[PDB]
Amino acid sequence: KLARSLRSGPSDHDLKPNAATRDQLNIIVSYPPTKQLTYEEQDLVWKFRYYLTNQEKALTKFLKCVNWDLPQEAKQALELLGKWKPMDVEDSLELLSSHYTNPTVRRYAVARLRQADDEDLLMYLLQLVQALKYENFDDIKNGLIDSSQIITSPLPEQDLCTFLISRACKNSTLANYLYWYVIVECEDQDTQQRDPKTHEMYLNVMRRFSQALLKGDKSVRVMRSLLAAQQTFVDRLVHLMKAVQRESGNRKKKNERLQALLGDNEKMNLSDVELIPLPLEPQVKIRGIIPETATLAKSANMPAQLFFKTEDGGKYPVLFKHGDDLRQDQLILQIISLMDKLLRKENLDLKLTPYKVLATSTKHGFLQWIQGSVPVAEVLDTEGSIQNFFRKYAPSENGPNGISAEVMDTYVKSCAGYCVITYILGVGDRHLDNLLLTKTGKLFHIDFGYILGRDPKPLPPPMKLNKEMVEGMGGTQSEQYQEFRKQCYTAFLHLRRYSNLILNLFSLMVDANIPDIALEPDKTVKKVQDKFRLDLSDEEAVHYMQSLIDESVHALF
Ligand SMILES: C[C@H](CN1CCOCC1)Oc1ccc2c(c1)Cc1cccc(-c3cc(=O)cc(N4CCOCC4)o3)c1S2
Repeated sequence: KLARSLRSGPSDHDLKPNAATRDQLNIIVSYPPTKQLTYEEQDLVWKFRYYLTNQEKALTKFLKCVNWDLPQEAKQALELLGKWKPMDVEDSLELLSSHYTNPTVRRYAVARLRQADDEDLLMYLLQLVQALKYENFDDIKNGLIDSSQIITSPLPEQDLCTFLISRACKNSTLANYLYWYVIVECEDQDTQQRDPKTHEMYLNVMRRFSQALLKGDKSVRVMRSLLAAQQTFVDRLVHLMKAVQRESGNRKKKNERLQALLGDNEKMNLSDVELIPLPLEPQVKIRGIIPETATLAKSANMPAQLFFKTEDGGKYPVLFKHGDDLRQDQLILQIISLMDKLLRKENLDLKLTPYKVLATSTKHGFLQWIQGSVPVAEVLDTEGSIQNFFRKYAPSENGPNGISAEVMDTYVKSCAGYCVITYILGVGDRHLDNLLLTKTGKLFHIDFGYILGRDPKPLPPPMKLNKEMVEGMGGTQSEQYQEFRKQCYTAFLHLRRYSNLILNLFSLMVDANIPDIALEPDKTVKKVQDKFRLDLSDEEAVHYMQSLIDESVHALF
């Protein structure tokens, strides 16, 4: 009941803990970021605050122990904040969560992020746009309406908002994602209905972003008109989808309405435009859609498969979905993209396919089409087995089961990567139509409708493996199966080392209207944390991951 600062003031700047207390502190400081500290642990961290200033990891624990309402305590806390060994860029993300409200703490977080490369920011931007919900809305407003018409209707100590707009003005890729991430937050009907002040803050972000662009030099002013061109392109694509959906008849009559409307550029302006960034991948500039190859994909939703002509004379296939919230897929593909990058940083390239996903609204968006990919179901239906498929398309005399050594190496690696990633992310509703293969050996998952332990069945296997994948490698007695097990436990150990970053990213998503998070927001981070088995040592994690694989594979046969 007596304030921590009253039970220990600045007089004991010289406290050093004994051997036992150091071991207790090292355990508290190593906790996952959203594990609740007991009052006793918070007292212990407060007590040895001056000692803990030498541990950058300890600062996030320390700031959660402060009574920010007690002026003298906040004063002492902010003095220590200044003295603290500066935390890592990755680790600052935690201070932009809902659990920190102190403006000096939130400004210190942004000052740490400022040290990051644009490559890193892009990897965290989906979550930094969520983090705006925890900023000071009044300060956002003081920086200075249909959100989709802001960018198209030009008039004739940083906080998070100021920082994101400043970095976006210098980097066209960052600008592109910032634009589309904020548009989707503005179009969110639940935010509009349940949280009008939050909707208003996101409108204010977009109006500030527009004004910063209109104030910039020639290059920066052109960025605005390129965002405007993408916005009006997507608006036309949506108009076109509504027309094709409003057509009575069958896939063939619908496909002719699609090709006809794409074919009329004076009407729709979709087949022949000045180079615009592809919203899905803005590094790729597009000349327009090829009308005569456009068709509806064979599914219930009937997304348009569209081929974009690129500035370098390539074709970039996408799906455009209308009447579908892509945000859950967008988050999972962004996290797989991050996991893939962390594995490559540690020199493990597991030949993953983090294909691009962008919501252009809560109701429509793009997915990258991986050209030459086929569902495993189709590989089975046509060639009987994965090994038959690989023998037909990548044969090798002196190679495993007569298959190219490079293709089998790619297959083993990608099977391992996806078995560990789909296990960590608790991906459900796995079957041979949402498992895809390429002729280069790449296996990958699509359609992330069930995540974080959800499944159509109540007790799904924790490891998402099937008989056909293992027979693909040449069964349980092959060198390839051994190499698969080794790559699984290696990948698991590497991702555990980034558990602080991955759990902080999910922490920043608990207020996003992503269905499988919205179900149980307060339980979301813990469901990811448990999969890392952070109660186990590295050696025990290896044995645990081998049990999971052995038990899953034993049951399959
Ligand atoms: C059997 C065909 C043969 N091809 C067709 C195209 O011309 C060349 C011959 O091949 C496929 C390949 C993949 C898929 C389908 C069919 C069905 C399908 C139908 C509707 C939607 C999806 C779907 C949903 C999704 O969420 C993410 C993704 N992909 C992302 C990764 O790249 C592949 C597509 O696809 C998919 S998945």
